[PDB]
Amino acid sequence: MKTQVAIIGAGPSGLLLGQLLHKAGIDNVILERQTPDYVLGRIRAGVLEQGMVDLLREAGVDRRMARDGLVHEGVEIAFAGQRRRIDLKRLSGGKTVTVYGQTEVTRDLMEAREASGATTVYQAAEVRLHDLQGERPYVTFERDGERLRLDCDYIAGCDGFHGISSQSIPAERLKVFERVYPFGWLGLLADTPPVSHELIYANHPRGFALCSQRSATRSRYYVQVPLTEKVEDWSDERFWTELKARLPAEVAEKLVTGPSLEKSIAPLRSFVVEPMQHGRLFLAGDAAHIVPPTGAKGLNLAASDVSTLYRLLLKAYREGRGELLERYSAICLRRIWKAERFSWWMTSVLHRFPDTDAFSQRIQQTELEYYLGSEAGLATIAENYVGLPYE
Ligand SMILES: Cc1cc2nc3c(=O)[nH]c(=O)nc-3n(C[C@H](O)[C@H](O)[C@H](O)COP(=O)(O)OP(=O)(O)OC[C@H]3O[C@@H](n4cnc5c(N)ncnc54)[C@H](O)[C@@H]3O)c2cc1C
Repeated sequence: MKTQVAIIGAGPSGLLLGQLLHKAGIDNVILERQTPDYVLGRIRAGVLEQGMVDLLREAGVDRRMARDGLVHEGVEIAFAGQRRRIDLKRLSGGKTVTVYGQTEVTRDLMEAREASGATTVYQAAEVRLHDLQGERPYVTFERDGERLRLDCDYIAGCDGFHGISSQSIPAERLKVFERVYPFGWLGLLADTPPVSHELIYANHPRGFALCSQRSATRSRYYVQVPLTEKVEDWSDERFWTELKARLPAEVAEKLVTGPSLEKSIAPLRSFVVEPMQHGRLFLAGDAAHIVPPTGAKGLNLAASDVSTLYRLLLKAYREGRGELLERYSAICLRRIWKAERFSWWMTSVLHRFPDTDAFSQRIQQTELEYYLGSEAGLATIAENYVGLPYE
């Protein structure tokens, strides 16, 4: 087996990169450890930046999104008995965000790929990368007990947070930046109409709550919980009661509840690795960095990493300008750090932290009061939320 670009992982990063490359005539093979079904079971993201939307259109997979996607022009933040709407369109200069689930985006990409006939190997076990610094790197894996070898020119590590790619860069070459938060998000997906046309982020004394959606008849809700919690200790009944407790009364009373389709706990963390490449290997998406969900940037950062990698591979293959690939990490890290700073800020002003003194509580409240009450303050939230420009 030989291909031009080997891609590890068939989550949205690998699929999006594989689609863009296939359409430009660059052959690629995607290797995925799990089954299509398993990948399709991950709920995750709900909010997309315009840059991700345009990239899906460029990859030719935007029909259903254009049809089913909900374009949002504002978001709301509730705190201390107040509800403040941030007009994203006005304050960002016409930009907006699109609500379309990650499950959907993935489904759409998996379909486009199957129809194009590009190679995809699910259940590829024991993936190992070799000769990363040579001119001929290769990937080895096993399918049906047989160990196959895949020869290629470049390898894109799009295997997420628990992937094998990042582990393949010499530890003495990497710089890891990390921060773990003392809480997670308990999410509940229900077949009910959302309580609001726009999202509502809520800072409440009992802890954070978020009212999101997937469509007009499908909702996604979250509440902040301690890392010590087990999803089995949270019945649907218990979740709805807690959620109602953390929302403004007028919002809590319009809430249509119902049984859950999905329920899980996602712990929060920030994680950056530098550089994002080694020899013929380039990391993308969660494989290289993690942001807490508060700012809705994870999938959106994978999109810009992929857009950057794709464009640099085009130059190398099409224009014989392979030296440009050395700039991969520099370009990506600039956008990554700004998104990390925003996700960190959002997380710190909206959540309840354990062991927090009186001065800090007061400062947290004042941050919200200032930023939501100043025209310049609102613009900083909005321009960051819709997403900063791609380089
Ligand atoms: C609760 C929550 C809410 C979120 N909300 C948002 C949102 O609203 N907006 C937003 O932008 N982001 C959000 N995100 C983040 C977003 O879900 C992720 O950043 C995105 O899933 C990452 O895409 P990826 O392709 O890099 O990785 P993944 O989705 O993790 O896929 C990586 C793939 O690699 C495969 N793999 C793993 N190891 C191997 C191996 N050894 N060999 C082969 N394959 C392997 C995996 O099975 C997986 O299929 C949210 C995340 C969560 C958890």
